[PDB]
Amino acid sequence: DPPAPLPLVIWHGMGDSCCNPLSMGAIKKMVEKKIPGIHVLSLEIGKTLREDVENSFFLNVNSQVTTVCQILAKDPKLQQGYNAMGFSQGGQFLRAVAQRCPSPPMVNLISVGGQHQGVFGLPRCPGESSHICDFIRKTLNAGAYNKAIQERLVQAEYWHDPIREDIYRNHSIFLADINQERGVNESYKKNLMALKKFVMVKFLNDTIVDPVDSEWFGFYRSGQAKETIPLQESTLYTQDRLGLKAMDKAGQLVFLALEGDHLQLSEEWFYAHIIPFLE
Ligand SMILES: *[C@H]1O[C@H](CO)[C@@H](O[C@@H]2O[C@H](CO)[C@@H](O)[C@H](O)[C@H]2NC(C)=O)[C@H](O)[C@H]1NC(C)=O
Ligand SMILES: *[C@H]1O[C@H](CO)[C@@H](O)[C@H](O)[C@H]1NC(C)=O
Ligand SMILES: *[C@H]1O[C@H](CO)[C@@H](O)[C@H](O)[C@H]1NC(C)=O
Repeated sequence: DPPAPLPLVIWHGMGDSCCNPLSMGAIKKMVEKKIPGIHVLSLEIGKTLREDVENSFFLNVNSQVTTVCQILAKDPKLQQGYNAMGFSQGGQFLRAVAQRCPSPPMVNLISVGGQHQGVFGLPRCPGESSHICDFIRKTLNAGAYNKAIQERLVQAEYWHDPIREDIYRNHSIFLADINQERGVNESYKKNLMALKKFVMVKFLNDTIVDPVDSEWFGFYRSGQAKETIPLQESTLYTQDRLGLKAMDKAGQLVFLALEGDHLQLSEEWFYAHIIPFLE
């Protein structure tokens, strides 16, 4: 029957598209090889690869989501449930879909290098040993939350300032929302717990995502930008505002980690660790 082959929904990262033979096109190919007959839907946000790639930089994420929710709803092969896999920012995005639109029901969710607590630093510009790097990021929180900037810059929508965190909570239009920052969204929690498995992949030697901990839902300790604490030690988990504590107890959260920089993995590893979560 069609059950066994649960469809897979893919969402590419920043700067990439749905159908590039080298990256997303190659993933879709591998999956199909090991799981004969599987329906794979690789999201394309926009009518052209042209606007797909740019919308990943310049299109309101809250809009991208409702739009994706609409696509999934008109695909008949997904009404009995589907699995989902997001690369880089696509991780948080698919997570947003899970909390915002429970129908069709997402089943397992694989986050490949996603930033679930956002970011606070620029790619390969560690603020520990550079006045410039540290300067810049700290001199952006001053604007990243302007309504005009938030509604036009995708990256700004998941920029998370640990220092002046009060402004991040009250002004971020995406991350703050799906992370229950303003107030606990009851459906959000119920919808996230409805997932069966939430796999979080983390690239140990990552130099693009600052902090790397964000890949496992961790982040810098409040008030500063030097040290970081894990998910288990954050209030989001302490008060279980999202249901991650209940999921963790029930074995719904899986944490994988490997060596390499951002989105750097081999076929071997993929076939070994990810394939099992799709079939
Ligand atoms: C590549 O980098 C990663 C992370 O930067 C290394 O993994 C661990 O990183 C932590 C923190 O830097 C160290 O305390 C551990 O000792 C590292 N693991 C081990 C076993 O050494 C990883 O080791 C680095 N290896 C490569 C590919 O250069
Ligand atoms: C954000 O909104 C809250 C609402 O309770 C308000 O108390 C707080 O002062 C605001 N934070 C800032 C500094 O924007
Ligand atoms: C989730 O929380 C409740 C539903 O139980 C509702 O007040 C809130 O608007 C929901 N969030 C959204 C916008 O889906």
